[PDB]
Amino acid sequence: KPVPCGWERVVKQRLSGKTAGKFDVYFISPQGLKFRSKRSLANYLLKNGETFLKPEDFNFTVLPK
DNA sequence: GTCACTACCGGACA
DNA sequence: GTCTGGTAGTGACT
Repeated sequence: KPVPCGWERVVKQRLSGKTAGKFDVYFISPQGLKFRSKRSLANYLLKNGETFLKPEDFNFTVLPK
């Protein structure tokens, strides 16, 4: 839940230059897409935030041999 | 206006 | 992938 299923969140802290100490946070989607901002992720979620399930996504069988 | 702070995004790197 | 700086937006205010 806190990080949506299959997504990854990265937090990093800058160590040098004028912005030393500032944090950067970005997310990686289940497909490997990297979002460095809430704006860009929000825009993407408009059309691509839905996930769907089919019966074929669930394997009810045990293989032989 | 300044100031402090947040947020987005491009680009340098070899 | 790693790493940040420039720009812009918000809002309180001696």
